[PDB]
Amino acid sequence: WTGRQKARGAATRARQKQRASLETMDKAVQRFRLQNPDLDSEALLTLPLLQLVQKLQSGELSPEAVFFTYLGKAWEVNKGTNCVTSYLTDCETQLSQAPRQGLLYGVPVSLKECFSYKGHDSTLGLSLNEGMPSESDCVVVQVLKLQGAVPFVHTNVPQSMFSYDCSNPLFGQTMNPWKSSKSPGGSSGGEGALIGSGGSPLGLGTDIGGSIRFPSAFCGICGLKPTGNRLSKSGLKGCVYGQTAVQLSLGPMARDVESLALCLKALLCEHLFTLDPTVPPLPFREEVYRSSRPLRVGYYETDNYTMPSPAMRRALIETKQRLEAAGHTLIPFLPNNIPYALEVLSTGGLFSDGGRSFLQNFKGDFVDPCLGDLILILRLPSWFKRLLSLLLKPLFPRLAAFLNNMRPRSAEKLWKLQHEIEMYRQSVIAQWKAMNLDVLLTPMLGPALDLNTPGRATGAVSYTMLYNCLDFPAGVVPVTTVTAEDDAQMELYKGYFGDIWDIILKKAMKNSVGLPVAVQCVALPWQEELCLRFMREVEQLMT
Amino acid sequence: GRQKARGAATRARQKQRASLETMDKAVQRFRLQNPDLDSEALLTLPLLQLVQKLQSGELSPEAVFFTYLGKAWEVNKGTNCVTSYLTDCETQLSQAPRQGLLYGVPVSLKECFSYKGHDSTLGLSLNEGMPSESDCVVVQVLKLQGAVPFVHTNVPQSMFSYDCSNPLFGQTMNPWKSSKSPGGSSGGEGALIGSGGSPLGLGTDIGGSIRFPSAFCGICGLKPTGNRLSKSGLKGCVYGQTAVQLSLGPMARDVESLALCLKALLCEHLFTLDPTVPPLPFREEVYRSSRPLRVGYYETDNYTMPSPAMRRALIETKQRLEAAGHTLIPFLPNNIPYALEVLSTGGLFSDGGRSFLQNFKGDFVDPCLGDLILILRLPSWFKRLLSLLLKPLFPRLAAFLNNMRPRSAEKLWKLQHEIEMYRQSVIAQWKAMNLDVLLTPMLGPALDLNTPGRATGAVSYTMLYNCLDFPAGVVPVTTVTAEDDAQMELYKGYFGDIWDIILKKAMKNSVGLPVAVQCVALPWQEELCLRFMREVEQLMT
Ligand SMILES: *C(=O)N1CCC(Cc2cccc(Oc3ccc(C(F)(F)F)cn3)c2)CC1
Ligand SMILES: *C(=O)N1CCC(Cc2cccc(Oc3ccc(C(F)(F)F)cn3)c2)CC1
Ligand SMILES: [Cl-]
Ligand code: NA
Ligand code: NA
Ligand code: NA
Repeated sequence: WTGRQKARGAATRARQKQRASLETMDKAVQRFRLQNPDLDSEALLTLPLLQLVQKLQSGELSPEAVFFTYLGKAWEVNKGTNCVTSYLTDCETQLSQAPRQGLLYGVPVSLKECFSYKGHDSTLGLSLNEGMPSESDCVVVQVLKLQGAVPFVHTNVPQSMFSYDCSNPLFGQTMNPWKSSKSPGGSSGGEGALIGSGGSPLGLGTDIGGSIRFPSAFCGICGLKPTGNRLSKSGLKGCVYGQTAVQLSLGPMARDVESLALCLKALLCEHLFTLDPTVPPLPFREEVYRSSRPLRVGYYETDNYTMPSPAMRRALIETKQRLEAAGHTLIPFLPNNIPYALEVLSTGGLFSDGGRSFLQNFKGDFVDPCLGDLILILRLPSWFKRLLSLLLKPLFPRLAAFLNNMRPRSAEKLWKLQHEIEMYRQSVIAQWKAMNLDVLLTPMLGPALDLNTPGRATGAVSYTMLYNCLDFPAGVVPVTTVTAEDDAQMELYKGYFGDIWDIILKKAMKNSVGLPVAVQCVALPWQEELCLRFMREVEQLMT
Repeated sequence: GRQKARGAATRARQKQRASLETMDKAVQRFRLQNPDLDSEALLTLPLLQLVQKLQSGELSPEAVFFTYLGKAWEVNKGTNCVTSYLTDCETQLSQAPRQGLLYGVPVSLKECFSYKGHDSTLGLSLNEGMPSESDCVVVQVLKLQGAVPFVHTNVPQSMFSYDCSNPLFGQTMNPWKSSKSPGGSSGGEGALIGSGGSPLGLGTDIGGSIRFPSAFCGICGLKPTGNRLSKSGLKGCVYGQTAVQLSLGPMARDVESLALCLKALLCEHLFTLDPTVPPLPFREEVYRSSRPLRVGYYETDNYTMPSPAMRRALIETKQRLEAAGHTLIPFLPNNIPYALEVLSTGGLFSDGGRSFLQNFKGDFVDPCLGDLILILRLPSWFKRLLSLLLKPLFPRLAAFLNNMRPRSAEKLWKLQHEIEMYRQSVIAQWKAMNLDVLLTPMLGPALDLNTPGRATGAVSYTMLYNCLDFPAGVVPVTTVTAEDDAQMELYKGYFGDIWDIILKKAMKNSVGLPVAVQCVALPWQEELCLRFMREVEQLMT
């Protein structure tokens, strides 16, 4: 498996598809703009989604108008960002079908590429998934459609969706719309760049280690990673199936938190619960989302794993003080044994099989630089990860731990690990209740890392991963931008470890003046309405 | 060395003896102060009327409690279903929140439901002298909901037989016939509730362990969707096996009681105490619906040949449902063999049984387990070899052996994904045929008293829905007539291997014993399921 002819073929074919898609969308927007030269696009594109939806519903704006305008903006912003991989087949026929009663009637929505769509590849940037169009829409696509929405594009993801950058050898590299040298985050990076530049009012990403939250934060939009099984993962393309220790979660990304709520409200209905009975039929509880009661807000300023950027620290402290000023009680709170949850529970849950199932997707394929040495490392034999870990342990403990916990195990040892994760979850919940929290405020990784560094700043996944591991709903909302003061203070940054993960992060978070910085909001499992209520408060008080 | 096991067996027996003495003394002290109390009238009150009268004040908690305690102690003489009397349930009696939906209701608990200060031995020696530090979550909510958990009921050793004997507390018997099994692993509950000793109990079910005892002892029980209720604080012997979900649920004399129990358990108390449970309240309107149902049905799973009594019970409830204006659709989940032999066995024994076998180190192995322990203990290469030797001759046994071997995490992921897809397969099937609900045979009548551990194939009617993680309930609908029992002679199974041979024999001499039918709905559809169970109940009772 060292021949690349197939991979090269797939790369050419994918590029011609994306070039063709982009042409197609160009022709359509020109045809439209000719017929509608008086349309005020800028007014329409800057409409918050709630107001867009109401005008759609009132009939004040036709779907054609909002669609081809957004399509227009998507094509335009894509020139600078390369976030659109495909234009979704007969979304224009869907445009004129969109159920008029649908809660998202006439709303264009962007999809991360793994959200399978009839007649389209979900390549994941992998060559073996090229030329394999899905035979039907995934469940959440079906409901979006049923609920009046118009999925219109597939947005780029990093190869295999297992980097928090966003390049792949098929469609290339997606860029942060705020600064071309920066990453848009990932794996939902296409979404981040698109929505964060005004090209889509609402998109859907996925998140198993922070992949909704990284791009949302890096690109200065909001996003929510619900409880794993709050929404249906049916029809989603991934590259490892049956790993249940760390739940893959999917969720909404959007310009305001109201949009996230609307999207959940829309998705959580009889259509979804019918199409996928394995999802618990938990309707969106608006009264909880709309509550304006005080909150007991747990907070931490650092997780003692990934030292926060000065920007993050300030962002956290500032939203803390504003929340306090708004009459909420802020309690110092840090989930126990984060190192354990990250180094053994998370890494071991994600790589229970040494990474072998994951590695299968790369046979014959190029490995994108933004994955870093991940593939090289997973490919190392079990005994050598062991040996290396023990040699590294006295010197570089985080790396030792990482190597040591990504080895193959028996089903017997997997059961043991899942049980530790199960109890770990219950340990943090006890902590939570003992402290009587409603909700939890935390740092979000930020600002945007430089453009090939996420795959080498491996430790920085800590702020988000922890809640994948706990399967707590966690969302992210921008609250500030990097001041020069914050940027200069990066020179005084030396992480908690001084290993190359810290060194690469240190470098990667420099030259970031003006970029958005976010804060993370966490609630207990099944409490996405509560979580959004908190996010809405944060958003309000910082915006 | 078995001296520890013998010690534990002595100590447990002392504790059970002492518990029983304690309960006797209390009932006597009560009866003296209440000689005029009509016990019989009280004991035969259905649970809904019991609760009303508790709530109205017409019956005091003391009255219903000590009466039921009395009946429990009495029926336990003939059945050996009570393991322990629960610490200051009497102090709990006088605390019971007056508002609680189960105010003053005595509740029996399978021994694995942890209770402060009590062993949850599971019949295992290593779990003796290990009192739980606190009540498990569903116990906490029962209590918060006004209920009064009063006893721990026996389970088979390790809870992995559908009989009910263990070397600590011995063997529990079917209250209808002492030579028959009460079912298991929730066999204590079956015996106790099925003889009148408890109005409402809780069991668990990973392979049919709520539904076996319920059906064998002629009561009703529900195994909801795995994560509909909190498993927090439950004692088991394998942790972190997530392929086949452990489910817990209610057992009781009528289906209304199962609904009341869910309604009571599914509330802010539970969702707070265990946020990992989806906060899905009990939807009454769905339970109470009296609209027609499209009812999928099958008479046989082509795996375990039904007893004549099962077939009759199934066909009769079918015809009654049709007469009641429900449409009955022939429907059999695809690839049951697959689901049982590879998915279920592999999910339950992903590790070759090694985690599970850890619990027996040093301990006696109860006969009602059969050769399970001996078999799991076989090396992986030999399970393989024996499998391909047996394959041409006894294919079920081959399949069983072949699928209970250790695997990599890698292969576990694969299996898990095959379970996910199989689940989706049966759901699409179900939806294709537009079913509201599914009617199924349930194993019955009760097997002879050491045969469940050797009739391993008969787990098929229940196991299937543990694998699918569908809510599945069982309701008693008839009793074995002399006709049924005689036709048992002409019974040969679908295979004629020793599992059919043992089952044929085990199900003989069963005249008058209750036979049940199984009601299944889609995931999270407990209240629909119950709605169907109520219909069945209604039309056969
Ligand atoms: C989106 O959800 N994702 C998933 C997470 C990847 C980033 C990533 C790559 C490789 C391994 C892991 O898991 C991991 C990394 C570090 C640690 C540490 F904290 F160091 F212990 C634990 N687990 C994540 C981006 C795309
Ligand atoms: C209560 O829930 N339980 C769990 C199940 C046991 C019975 C039992 C013992 C040993 C193995 C299995 O699993 C099994 C057996 C047979 C088959 C077959 F049908 F043959 F494919 C599949 N799985 C169950 C009782 C108490
Ligand atoms: Cl769930
Ligand atoms: Na460390
Ligand atoms: Na380690
Ligand atoms: Na077979």
